[PDB]
Amino acid sequence: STELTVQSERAFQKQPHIFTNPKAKANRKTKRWYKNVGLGFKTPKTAIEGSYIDKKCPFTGLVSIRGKILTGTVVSTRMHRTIVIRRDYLHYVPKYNRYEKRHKNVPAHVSPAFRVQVGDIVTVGQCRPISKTVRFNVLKVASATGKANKQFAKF
Amino acid sequence: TRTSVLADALNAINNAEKTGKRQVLIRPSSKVIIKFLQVMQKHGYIGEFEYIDDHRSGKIVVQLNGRLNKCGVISPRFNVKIADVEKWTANLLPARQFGYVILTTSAGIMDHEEAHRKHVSGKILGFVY
Amino acid sequence: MGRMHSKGKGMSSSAIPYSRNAPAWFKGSSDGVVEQIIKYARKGLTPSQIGVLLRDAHGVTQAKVITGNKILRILKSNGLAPEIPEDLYFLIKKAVSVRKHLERNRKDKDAKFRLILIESRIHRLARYYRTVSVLPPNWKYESATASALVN
Amino acid sequence: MRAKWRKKRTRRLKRKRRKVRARSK
Amino acid sequence: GKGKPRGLNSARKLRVHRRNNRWAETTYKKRLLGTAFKSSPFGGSSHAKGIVLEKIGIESKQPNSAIRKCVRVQLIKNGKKVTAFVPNDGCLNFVDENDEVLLAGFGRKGKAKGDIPGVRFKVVKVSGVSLLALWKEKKEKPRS
Amino acid sequence: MENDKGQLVELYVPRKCSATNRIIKAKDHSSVQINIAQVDEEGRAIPGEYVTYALSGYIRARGEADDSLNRLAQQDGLLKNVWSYSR
Amino acid sequence: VLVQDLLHPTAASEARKHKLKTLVQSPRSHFLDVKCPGCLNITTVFSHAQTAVTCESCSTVLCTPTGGKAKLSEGTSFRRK
RNA sequence: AGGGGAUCGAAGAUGAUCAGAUACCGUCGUAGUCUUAACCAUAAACUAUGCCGACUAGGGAUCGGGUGGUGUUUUUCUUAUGACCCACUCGGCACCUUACGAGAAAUCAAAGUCUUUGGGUUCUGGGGGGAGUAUGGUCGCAAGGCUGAAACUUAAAGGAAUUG
RNA sequence: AGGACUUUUACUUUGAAAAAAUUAGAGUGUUCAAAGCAGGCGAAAGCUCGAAUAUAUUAGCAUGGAAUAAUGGAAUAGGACG
RNA sequence: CGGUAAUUCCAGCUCCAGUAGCGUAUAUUAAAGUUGUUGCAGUUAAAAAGCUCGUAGUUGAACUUUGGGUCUGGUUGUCCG
RNA sequence: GGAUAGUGGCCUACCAUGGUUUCAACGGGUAACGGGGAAUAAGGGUUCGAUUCCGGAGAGGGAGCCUGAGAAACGGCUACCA
Ligand SMILES: [Mg+2]
Ligand SMILES: [Mg+2]
Ligand SMILES: [Mg+2]
Ligand SMILES: [Mg+2]
Ligand SMILES: [Mg+2]
Ligand SMILES: [Mg+2]
Ligand SMILES: [Mg+2]
Ligand SMILES: [Mg+2]
Ligand SMILES: [Mg+2]
Ligand SMILES: [Mg+2]
Ligand SMILES: [Mg+2]
Ligand SMILES: [Mg+2]
Ligand SMILES: [Mg+2]
Ligand SMILES: [Mg+2]
Ligand SMILES: [Mg+2]
Ligand SMILES: [Mg+2]
Ligand SMILES: [Mg+2]
Ligand SMILES: [Mg+2]
Ligand SMILES: [Mg+2]
Ligand SMILES: [Mg+2]
Ligand SMILES: [Mg+2]
Ligand SMILES: [Mg+2]
Ligand SMILES: [Mg+2]
Ligand SMILES: [Mg+2]
Ligand SMILES: [Mg+2]
Ligand SMILES: [Mg+2]
Ligand SMILES: [Mg+2]
Ligand SMILES: [Mg+2]
Ligand SMILES: [Mg+2]
Ligand SMILES: [Mg+2]
Ligand SMILES: [Mg+2]
Ligand SMILES: [Mg+2]
Ligand SMILES: [Mg+2]
Ligand SMILES: [Zn+2]
Repeated sequence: STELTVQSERAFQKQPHIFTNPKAKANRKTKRWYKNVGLGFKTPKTAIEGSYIDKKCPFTGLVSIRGKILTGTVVSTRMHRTIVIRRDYLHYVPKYNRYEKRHKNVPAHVSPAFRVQVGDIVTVGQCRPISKTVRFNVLKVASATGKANKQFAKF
Repeated sequence: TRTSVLADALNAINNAEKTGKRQVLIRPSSKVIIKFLQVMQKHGYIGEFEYIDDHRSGKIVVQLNGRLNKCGVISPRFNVKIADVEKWTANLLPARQFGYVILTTSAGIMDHEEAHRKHVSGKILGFVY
Repeated sequence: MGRMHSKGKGMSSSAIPYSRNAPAWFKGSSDGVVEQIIKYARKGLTPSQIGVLLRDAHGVTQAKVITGNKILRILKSNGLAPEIPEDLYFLIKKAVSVRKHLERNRKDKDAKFRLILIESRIHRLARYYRTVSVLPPNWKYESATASALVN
Repeated sequence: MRAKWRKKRTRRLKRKRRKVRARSK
Repeated sequence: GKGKPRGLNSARKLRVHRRNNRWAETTYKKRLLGTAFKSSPFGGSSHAKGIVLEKIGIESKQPNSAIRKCVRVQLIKNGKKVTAFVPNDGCLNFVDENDEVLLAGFGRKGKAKGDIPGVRFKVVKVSGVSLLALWKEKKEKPRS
Repeated sequence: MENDKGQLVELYVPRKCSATNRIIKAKDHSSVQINIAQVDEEGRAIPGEYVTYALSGYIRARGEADDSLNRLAQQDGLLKNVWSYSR
Repeated sequence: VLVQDLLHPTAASEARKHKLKTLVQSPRSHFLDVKCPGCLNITTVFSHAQTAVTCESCSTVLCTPTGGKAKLSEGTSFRRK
């Protein structure tokens, strides 16, 4: 779901105010800026050496992670550059002393540095309002597959 | 299907006590049944039981002495906060001088008085008196 | 005594002997028993028939007692486990047989209900074999797929 | 009265009302 | 063991089962549907004024032989018409035709009381003054 | 049962069934109390000296009275092998 | 009946009860060593066999499937295992 | 709709009985009953007892299966079967006695193990009538089925059993 | 106090939090009480104790526990260590 | 209750209950184990879908260190200083 | 990119076709402002909460705006409707 071209749209895609000097003869790939979101969260090497842009990247973009940290399960990875996470919980009805299974759908913005798919449990972090509904940035794909790490059977 | 095995065990104990017998044969014989009968032994409501290995869930043979009058599980193992222990004892036990709400705390399966002594509480298993 | 899809209450079964280890009187070799299992599987026999052959014609009480592994486990270790599990395959065969009987005579409604029952059982077993990932997640049951798998 | 015949009388009232509605539908 | 579920995660169906069963009551159904506001002669009103239209008496039931002296009153708050009962020996003559009369409930939760058919309302005040003060000659009708 | 100073406040601490350990009700008008006379060396029933077993009305109604008495007499050395502990 | 041993019931009562209902459940079946008059090979067979078991040397059946246990071939001599 | 078309028989035709009798008794008698396709989805569709699971009490029988008999007739000389007899076991429609348990009782071996109240789970009821009516959906060619109140009225309606 | 890996929960103990008024409740002769947060004691020459506590049963945060209940490991070894 | 002897209507006497308060109307709570999670009933009183399959929901067999010995810290009831 | 004090489909341009839902979404009703709380009281609860405190909204119904740090103010203006 990611275009091969590093910039695909009409506007140019650059990290604002990080400049690579063309007159210089170092001729490294580019000058890519990055940061660590803290909380003992490892920045992915796919973001470290990657070539995407993703204005709203917790690791490379301007957005900062602060506030709530929510763990959930991916219910929809199939809309562009964003994720829909199913968070399940038990509401405690006290008149019966009984619990009640309930679910909420939290939109978030997964960076291209992560490879997500339906069913992955994801640790996500609070940030600024990114869109009308997304307020969280995907920070870790804990379960990449879960039960699909081993697929084939060849003794 | 057998959902709550301890329920079957305590029902068998109750039936074989009401008829006046002194022994029970409980078939499935889980951990929880062993701990429950061990607590009853510690408090005297039961006699000398026995685990019979079958390599398949085992079984238990329970000896009684007529001292017990009713077992019983609280089938939904309600989360019992330390404040709600007294309410359960009032609603279940017949008198404050005796009876024991056997409940499973993180410190093991224990009678309600012992749990109150440890100042710890968890889910409720059943009641004996 | 449940009888998932009927009102039966039977308990006719077999009681596995208490002793897990090999019987005292058995003189055969575990490696020879494994070789026999392999040969029977190569003949084109499902694990249940392999077990019945080992119990009847030979002194093998059960494979796990003698070798330490189960029959299907032994076959899988040697890569002879069928792509469809035996019970599901037999359910598929039964379902296709009843569907053939139905399409050869429409008015029989009792066999229609029995086909519904068999299809429900097939769906349940397929769901189980799918959550354990024995079958691919896209595996399913429709018409003309049962015939293809059976044939 | 029997529930059977009360039912039948209701059905005949519905007879007349259904015919009237069908005429004026 | 019982019809209701007992699991620790069965709060939802227990709550909705209770909510669906609550409609079997009459008080709860009346309170939630709001039948009192829409259909009853008064909407959640203990008392209501009205204008006397005519002056009728109604015979009683079978075991009780008499004619209870009522009065037909058209309510002023909305325009409904209801029969109401003047409670005492000599109070019929006290209320005159076409005067404002304050009707109250009949005490049986909006249902006919005793042997009086098709009535559900007392008469407490007439022309601003109460019946009980007139009956013991403590006050007199202003006659306006 | 016990007052705090230490005196009994209960009245008629009741008997219990000698076979099922259950108490005997005051109006349990089915229960019995068997007396078995002690026997000396030459088979003379010693008077005023015996052993008593209180059988409850419940077991008598059920039909286990004679079996319970058999077991209870065998335990205290009255009857020789009349009751087998393994059925 | 009120007092009774279940840990050590009589072996006669053990053979009395059904399989799957003993203290520990044990099969009532057993194996047999059969000899066919043909050759001297000793064949190990099951009491409740389900197939027409034959000696590998000669195509002669030694048992016969039956709703219960095996019925032998009228000439084979067996010994209980 | 197509096929048949014996019997019996809604409607109908009458002959009786009666004060009336287009009801019961009787004789004929279409539709229907019998079928191949397509609808219908309702019954006192009842065991008026939801399903799965455990335990609790004694007595025989009965059906299907399986074990053993030093058993009996069988006859194919003996045996193998089969058919019985005895004992046991599993499963099923059931049944007798009893309360030591439960019920308002009639009664129930489950309608027991429920104020000593919690094995899992689905559906339904909150006095009677209005009323399974109207309306609004939905299914049906139609018949009608599913869902389904209120206004209002009423002090009872109802269950079991006791004596007349 | 720093890199390093963190199976995840449900549950439960403790604490920080849940504004005051209200409820509970301590002290206090408003003449008693509803109340109020007052008051008390000197020799009469300024000296004073107060304005206590608990609960809120959900959501969030921290914390100790590991029975009960759930999920995950190593089966093609692509497993664990040196 | 009231049909010629009204302990019930209208009055007089006596008495009763609360008392500067008492009576009525509607609403609501406890009574209501007549909303029942604790805690309701379904054979006949109202109420087990005609039966079966089945997604969601609810629930779901047993098993994975239990023992011991010592030292030692608080808290008790100990015997007495 | 514009606007915003500032994030933000808040608006525009071009793209993608997506987001919620039997764990009740959406719609309908509320003689519904939310809460702290009130009545009631074995325990569990049921009903109420317009109003002495905290929030929100409104000044006949609607829109629009100047001044300022703060108003879409109404004991401030502009216009329509009544
Ligand atoms: Mg008259
Ligand atoms: Mg025709
Ligand atoms: Mg006729
Ligand atoms: Mg005639
Ligand atoms: Mg006729
Ligand atoms: Mg004829
Ligand atoms: Mg019906
Ligand atoms: Mg029915
Ligand atoms: Mg009703
Ligand atoms: Mg009806
Ligand atoms: Mg309609
Ligand atoms: Mg009757
Ligand atoms: Mg507060
Ligand atoms: Mg106070
Ligand atoms: Mg008089
Ligand atoms: Mg009821
Ligand atoms: Mg009836
Ligand atoms: Mg009925
Ligand atoms: Mg039914
Ligand atoms: Mg499901
Ligand atoms: Mg378990
Ligand atoms: Mg409003
Ligand atoms: Mg308010
Ligand atoms: Mg409110
Ligand atoms: Mg208002
Ligand atoms: Mg305010
Ligand atoms: Mg304003
Ligand atoms: Mg105004
Ligand atoms: Mg200023
Ligand atoms: Mg304005
Ligand atoms: Mg003004
Ligand atoms: Mg102002
Ligand atoms: Mg101005
Ligand atoms: Zn041979």
